[PDB]
Amino acid sequence: AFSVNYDSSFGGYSIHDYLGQWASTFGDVNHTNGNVTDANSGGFYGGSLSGSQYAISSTANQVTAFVAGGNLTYTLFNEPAHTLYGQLDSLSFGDGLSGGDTSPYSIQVPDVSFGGLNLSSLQAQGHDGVVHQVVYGLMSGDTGALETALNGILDDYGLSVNSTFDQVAAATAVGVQH
Repeated sequence: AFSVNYDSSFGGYSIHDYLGQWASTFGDVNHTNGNVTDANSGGFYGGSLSGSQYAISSTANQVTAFVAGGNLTYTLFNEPAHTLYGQLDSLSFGDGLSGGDTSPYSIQVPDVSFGGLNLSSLQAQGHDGVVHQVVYGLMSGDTGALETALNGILDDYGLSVNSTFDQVAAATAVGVQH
């Protein structure tokens, strides 16, 4: 049940191509946004360290954000030690998070997102566990780990992170490659 959760308007990017564009704005410290009021940084939702959701906004400009969500667990007292693992299904890139009070973080300007990954890492999947990878990648403005995770569903149909927002969604819809 995977798909690209892009705002139905950008449906013509190669996944890796738009994600790079997201990181473009992410890296730029002076990048503001007139649509961004609150601009919440993140730091989980249903947990102090482990839980459901894990959002991150650009440490540079603290607008260009990323909402992660799955079934997380922070291994402080655990085996890998001070690491991340657990499940992952959906990402969500966009400018400026809001909420983070009584509601979960959500992008004020909701852009491309991800859903249906269904990737869960085992206990000892410390920094090598793709969920840990993708999150800290995202946090740093890297999509080079997410692209490889994305390839997990795409490769089943024969696509990749370089597949278009139309083709990915269509292939995960049913597959329209023939």
